[PDB]
Amino acid sequence: VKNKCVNFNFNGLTGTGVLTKSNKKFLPFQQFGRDIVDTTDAVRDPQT
Amino acid sequence: TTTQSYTNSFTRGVYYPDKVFRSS
Amino acid sequence: LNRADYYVGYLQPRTFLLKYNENGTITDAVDC
Ligand SMILES: *[C@@H]1O[C@H](CO)[C@@H](O)[C@H](O)[C@H]1NC(C)=O
Repeated sequence: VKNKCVNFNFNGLTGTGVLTKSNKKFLPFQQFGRDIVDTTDAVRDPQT
Repeated sequence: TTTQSYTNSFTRGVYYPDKVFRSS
Repeated sequence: LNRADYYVGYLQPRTFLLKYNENGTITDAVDC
C-alpha cells in the first residue's frame, strides 16, 4: 500500500514514512539508497 | 614457465564497497 | 589447454574517494 503514513519494516530496516513511486535508476546489485548525509533514501521492493 | 616483470597498475582495480545508490 | 596476462595486485586498507555519476556509476577515483 502506498501514499499513506504506514509503519514500514522492509528487509529489517524499520521506521515510519510515506511511500510512493520513484524514478530512481537502481543498479542490479543495488538494494538500499542513501544521500550525502547517511540516511535511508529509497528502498527496492524485495517482492516487487 | 613464467617471468616476474614488474609494471604499474596505473589507475585501476576499483569496485563498489557497498550496494547503496548514490548520485552527484 | 591449447593445441600476456596474470596481473596480480595486493590490496591494503586505504582510504579512497570515488566520484559517483548521476546515474549511480563511478567515473573518477583518487587515492589518499
Ligand atoms: C516475490 O514476491 C512474490 C511473493 O509471492 C512472488 O510471487 C513474486 O514472483 C516475487 N516478485 C518479484 C518481482 O521478484
